[PDB]
Amino acid sequence: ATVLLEVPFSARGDRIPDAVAELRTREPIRKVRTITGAEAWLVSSYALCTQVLEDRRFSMKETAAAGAPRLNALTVPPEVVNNMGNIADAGLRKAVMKAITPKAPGLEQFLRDTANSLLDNLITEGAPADLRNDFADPLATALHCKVLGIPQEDGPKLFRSLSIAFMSSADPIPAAKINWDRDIEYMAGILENPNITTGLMGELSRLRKDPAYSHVSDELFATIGVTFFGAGVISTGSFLTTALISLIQRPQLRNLLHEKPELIPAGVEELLRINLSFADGLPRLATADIQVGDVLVRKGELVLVLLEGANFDPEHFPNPGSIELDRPNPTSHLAFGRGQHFCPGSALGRRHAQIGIEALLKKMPGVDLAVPIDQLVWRTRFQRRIPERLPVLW
Ligand code: HEM
Ligand SMILES: Cc1cc(O)ccc1C[C@@H]1NC(=O)[C@H](Cc2ccc(O)cc2)NC1=O
Repeated sequence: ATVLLEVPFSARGDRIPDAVAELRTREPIRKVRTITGAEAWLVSSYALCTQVLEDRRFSMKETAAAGAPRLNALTVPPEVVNNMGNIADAGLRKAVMKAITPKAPGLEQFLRDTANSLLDNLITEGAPADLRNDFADPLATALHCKVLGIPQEDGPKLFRSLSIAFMSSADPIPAAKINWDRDIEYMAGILENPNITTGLMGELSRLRKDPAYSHVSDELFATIGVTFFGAGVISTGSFLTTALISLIQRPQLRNLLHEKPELIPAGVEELLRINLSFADGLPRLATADIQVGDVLVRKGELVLVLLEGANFDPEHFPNPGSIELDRPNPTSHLAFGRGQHFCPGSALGRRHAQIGIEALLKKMPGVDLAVPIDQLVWRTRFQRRIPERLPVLW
């Protein structure tokens, strides 16, 4: 006698389980059990993943409803699941999206300077170096302090909330509320701090005192800062970390991008496509009865959109495990989602990874793992897949 298939399948972020391909072929939508004990529909083909993400009747905000089947416990207030919707309703979407583009004057130069300084420090200390804790994550943190307009020295403390904030837990997490409340208090103080005049928080601080926004809540302004810092830092840091592994595992790609750095954007796009940083499918709750493939999903049921299901689907990306810089459909992957909730930080995430990789390949052309790849320790019960340390030599 066998139990219902459990998700997630593996916390390892360096390879996709052979099981995903068998599942996509045989049952591209099928029932699974989540860590909470709830049942859910796991969707694993490109066609069905796109269908779900483009149909707003599969709702993100409704996943936070009391009594719904859950992928994991909330680590944020329930109203925060609707964060982008609240931003839009407050009239703040254009201003927020403008503040988080990589086009702001000096931002890209700051990123390059920061990456080079981090790498110089590692070279001075000598191999082995930890490219997650001493490169990718500090680069992500520095970037988001700059984007938010907050002091660089405040980055590390905000960062240390994230190993709990992005847990994927069966049960509520007491530490998540402690850190959330503290970080909200911090951002509320930032909005009242007259020295904060640049970046996203500088812009929100101005709009907060503009008569057109006088009824927008101080809670929402603070929440934007906390959530954009957290989502951005965890997403860019984790993506860059696992992209570096994928590059290290491919010496000839590493050498091609070192020799022809103009190919780095196309390389980053393929690294995004094959990336396994999202540890769970994207959750949606059905608000109606909806046919998805051979399954009639019923109102109130949980659907999980498996990004690597779509992104390794050979019907859409032939030879899907191979990084090919000349695909005809290179940005059509789902690494940033699709539809209503498409990632607002997609351009910034691309530039973070492009600049980080360019800098690493220039400073450490001989970069290689300093331990056998099986020795990487993969974080469990987390919303991202990441190795606890990434030891390299060069
Ligand atoms: C490579 C880096 C990144 C990746 C791979 C990534 C991935 C994603 C994905 C897949 C979603 C869709 C989630 C869903 O539909 O359920 C998403 C949404 C989001 N991302 Fe990103 N992201 C990245 C960088 C960033 C950055 C830099 C920020 C902000 C600074 C950010 C903020 C957000 C926010 C706020 C949402 C929710 C948007 C909404 O609900 O409409 N992300 N991200
Ligand atoms: C737990 C948390 C702590 C934070 O500090 C910020 C945001 C999350 C939520 C978590 N993060 C994500 O990257 C995606 C996409 C997403 C949804 C809503 C959102 O506001 C931002 C992003 N979904 C999530 O459920």
